[PDB]
Amino acid sequence: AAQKSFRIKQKMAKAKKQNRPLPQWIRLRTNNTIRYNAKRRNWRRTKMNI
Amino acid sequence: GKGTPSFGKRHNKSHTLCNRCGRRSFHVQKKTCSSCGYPAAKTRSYNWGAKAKRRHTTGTGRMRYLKHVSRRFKNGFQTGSASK
Amino acid sequence: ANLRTQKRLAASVVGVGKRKVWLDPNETSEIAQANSRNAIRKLVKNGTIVKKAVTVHSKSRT
Amino acid sequence: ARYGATSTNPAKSASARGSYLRVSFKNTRETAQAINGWELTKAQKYLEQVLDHQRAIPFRRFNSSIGRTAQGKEFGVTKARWPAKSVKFVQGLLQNAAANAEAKGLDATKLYVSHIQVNQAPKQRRRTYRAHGRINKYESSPSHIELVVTEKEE
Amino acid sequence: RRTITAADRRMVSGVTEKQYKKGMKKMQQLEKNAINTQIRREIKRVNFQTHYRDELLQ
RNA sequence: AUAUUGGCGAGAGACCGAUAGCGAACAAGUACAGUGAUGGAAAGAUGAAAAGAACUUUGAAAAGAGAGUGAAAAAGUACGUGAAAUUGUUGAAAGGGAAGGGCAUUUGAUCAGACA
RNA sequence: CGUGGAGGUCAGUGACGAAGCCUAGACCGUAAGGUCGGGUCGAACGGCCUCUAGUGCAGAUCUUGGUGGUAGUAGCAAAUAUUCAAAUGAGAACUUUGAAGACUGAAGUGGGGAAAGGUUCCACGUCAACAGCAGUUGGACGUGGGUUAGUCGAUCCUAAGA
RNA sequence: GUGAACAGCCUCUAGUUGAUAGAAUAAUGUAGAUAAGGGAAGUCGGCAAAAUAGAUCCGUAACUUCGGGAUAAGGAUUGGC
RNA sequence: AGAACUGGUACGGACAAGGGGAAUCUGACUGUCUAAUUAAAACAUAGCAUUGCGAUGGUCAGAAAGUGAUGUUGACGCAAU
RNA sequence: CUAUCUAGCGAAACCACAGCCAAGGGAACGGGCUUGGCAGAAUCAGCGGGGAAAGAAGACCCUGUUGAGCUUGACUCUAGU
Ligand SMILES: [Zn+2]
Repeated sequence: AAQKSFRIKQKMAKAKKQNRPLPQWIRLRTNNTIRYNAKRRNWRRTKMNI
Repeated sequence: GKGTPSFGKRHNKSHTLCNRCGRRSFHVQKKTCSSCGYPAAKTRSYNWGAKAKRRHTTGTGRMRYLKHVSRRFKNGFQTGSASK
Repeated sequence: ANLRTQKRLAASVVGVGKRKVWLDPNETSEIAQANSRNAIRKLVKNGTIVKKAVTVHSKSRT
Repeated sequence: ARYGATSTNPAKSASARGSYLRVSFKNTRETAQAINGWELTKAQKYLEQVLDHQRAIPFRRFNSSIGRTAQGKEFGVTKARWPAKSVKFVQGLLQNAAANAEAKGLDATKLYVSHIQVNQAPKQRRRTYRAHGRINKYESSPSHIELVVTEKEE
Repeated sequence: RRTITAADRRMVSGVTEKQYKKGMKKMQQLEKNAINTQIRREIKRVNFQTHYRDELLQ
């Protein structure tokens, strides 16, 4: 919440830096099977249970 | 109501994060994690949870040290300078 | 264009609320470059923005 | 670009196509079937009357439970409607076909619309939330549209 | 007193702007295809209630 | 001497061949659900080579039609072939409160065989 | 009769097109089924004597996946209420501004906060998807910025209790 | 402000003006009202609805654990200047 | 509190706002429960009575213990009906 | 306010094939069979006779050498004392 801990904040920071798309230059590699980011998460759909 | 209302009174956790497995299992009124008794020295595991004994057992992680022992045994646990 | 944030800043500056604020409709182009709050201060004294008057609640019949 | 069965030559005929369009298959089909075999000038004049609510579009197959009207009589039927998204998405391919023709060198005074067909496309899917804690689909019926014009000869 | 943007950062690393657009579109599309599939493949046994009471006896 | 569905390294099979075979051929004990114990998936193939459609034109834009690459776009990243249900267009035919079927023949369509 | 694989054999067919697939086109067989032509397609496949099985589906409120008719139908009807002009834009019942009308009516549709959520805050750009109509708008999408404590709180004390 | 009243009704500060819309006004409906004469005959049953309703003055029974019953019942008044 | 005057006899003018009475069955009352078909005469209640127990104890617990609840207690108490 | 017509959006239950009747016989109450009556595209709003309409491998009854909750002086045992 607002009056939170640090463990929680640190995990939220991680989840923030994870909440980006896939860099387009990944898709140009020579043997690539990665079209998009499937571990994507947003506060509306899926809550992270910490 | 036993349903759609009484899901509304759900805003205080009976669980939070264990410092040894890192998942929301640490019961806090009693202080024991439900997937690895944390204050306890032994990790919770039962031979009816044979799936659970794959999600946590050896090989799951990095194996920082243990990945190298078959490499070290093969060479005879040698030591010292590499070579010329 | 879209002067919602300008209307917000104007209330915040003047003191009054979002509903006693008047932005000139003939000056949208000049209000839109008020991306800041120090510009609103220029506009309030140029008269492009106005602090409308309190609606009246008389007490004479009382 | 493989098109359907056109019994007409490719030299004296131009083409157009729209794919994965978010308009209703059923109402676009009846729209197209209302202009098959026609002249372009008397089709674009008609689809614009539709949107002005004159000269309706007859619903012949996908016509159950809809209502009756008086602009069906020039087609015989009594059930008709005025679908103004089907219309727009068709009217925007007639323009394309006319252009393709005018750049191929075909005279736009005798062009008629020979082949036109609407298909079903993949559904684009959602959820609606029904009673007693259940779910049911709420999805679109997109349409592929495919169009051909050709100039009338002897 | 500024030089840098993400656009100038991604210019050197391959994709330009029109390829960023053309990549985003197909990326989004392949993200939406799987959603259409997941809804289809869940829709049967999403409405399957373990303890539905059926408020009807008489 | 014996044991060994675990670990490390090797060799093989009258085995399965992507709804199979490990739950997992792929960023799988992943995503996701649940307070929690626990539960637990789906999803492989462009082509030899991206040569992944320069350029022209209509369009607000997607996109389209021309062009072009290719051995092949009836391989255009929704890409191997691409079945069926289901559906559109065209063509033929029939059709008074069902349809379909069996015997027999007319009419129409198609095939036959030269017996040169 | 037929299917997956095995041992022999036809010094078997084949990129000059194998297998597969469509074919109210043909032949054989009582029949299971086999053969041929055409179109499609692109790399392996068959006949015969034998071996061997995870070997043949119309069904199981069968399993998984997919698709239909009903159906452009039921229906998107609580919460007093919207309207005019302009600007923007491809496009405006729904965006922005202005004017009007009205509501909450201070036990509020206001102003803050605890749990909880976790960046939803703010800006710039943007509309394929979401907003069960629309959308130039957005708690959406993309990129980024952003939370400053000797005095507020935790920290310290102890309660029920562990 | 009314009023006993943080009730209800109207309004100022502040906030919103959001809920898919347009046209038409058929049956049957949901919600809200009215009704001649009679007045519960309806109906299992006065279910539903209606009537009464506030304040002031008068007057208030049986029974009673003597505390109540009791706003008993039952009447009149109410504005403005 | 009172008096005049006055009005289409209207006036708690909208809002707000008790229907009343005679009797029977039952439970004393206030209260509680069947979250999502039963709110009731059932449960509880105070009040009355009974039973055990003087601590080496009554009732109860625990796998067991240098173990425990009543018990920071002591018959005007604790426990069981 | 809906229903109704229109722009847009747009599901579900259910479904052997299906959908005009009478009598007959029949698993004893046919949409289909047999004999007759009859029969003309496509259809809109309503309706609630029917489709022994849909929902739910009857819940009552019975059988099972299937069980469970509960009681007791049932059989066999047991903590404790
Ligand atoms: Zn743990």
